[PDB]
Amino acid sequence: GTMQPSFTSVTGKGGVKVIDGSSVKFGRFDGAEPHCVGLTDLVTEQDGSSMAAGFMQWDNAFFPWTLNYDEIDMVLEGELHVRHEGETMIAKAGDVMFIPKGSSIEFGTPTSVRFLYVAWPAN
Amino acid sequence: LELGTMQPSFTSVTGKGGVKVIDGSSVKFGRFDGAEPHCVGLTDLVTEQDGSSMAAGFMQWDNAFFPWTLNYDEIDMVLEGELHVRHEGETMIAKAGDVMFIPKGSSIEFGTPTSVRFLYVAWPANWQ
Repeated sequence: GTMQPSFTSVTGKGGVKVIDGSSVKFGRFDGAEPHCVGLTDLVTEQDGSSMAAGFMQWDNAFFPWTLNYDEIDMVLEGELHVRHEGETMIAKAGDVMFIPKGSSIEFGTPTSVRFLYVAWPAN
Repeated sequence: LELGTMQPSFTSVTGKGGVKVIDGSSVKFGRFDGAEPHCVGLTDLVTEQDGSSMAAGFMQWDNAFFPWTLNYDEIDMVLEGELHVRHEGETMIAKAGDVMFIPKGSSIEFGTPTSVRFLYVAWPANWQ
């Protein structure tokens, strides 16, 4: 159906932002079409952050991507499979993954996944 | 153990191309010296030595508040319990599943009234 990215948040007087993770609604990530892959950007350069952060969430899909920036991923639910130079790396719920700038990869999950990504630069 | 040995440790796998995966269940915490006299757990997992522009790791502790000044931007992902950050007098609470952004330069109080386990991701990676 309709997938508009949204989230509720609180920002303190000095700029500390807290995002309510339960409130996150996913937009479709166009770069993964024909698959329906969820992505919502939560922290951006508009917050004064050097790093971009957001959530991704999808079921049963793999898609190619080239990262022009470093990325750290934190798996909240399910499992994230990442394919790079032939090898598949798997991060299950509670695991942390680092993907280096310039990596041409396959992002995917054969089951389902929810994760936080943190990228540098924000641009 | 809070009055015992706290050696930071973690298991990981790294692919031929530099993609690294850390087994979160294997993380054992060191004491964060910057939180003393409180016993606060911290283990760095991703560092400039991995070729990373960002530093990342886990922190975990029970019932304790301590002061800290950040010379880096920090994104925090609360995995268990609750994180309370006080900045400019105001307390911000991030529960399990929530994300927090703390701007570079901020002098804060880090704490939890109960317990907390969370991931931090910091830029620059070489802030210390």
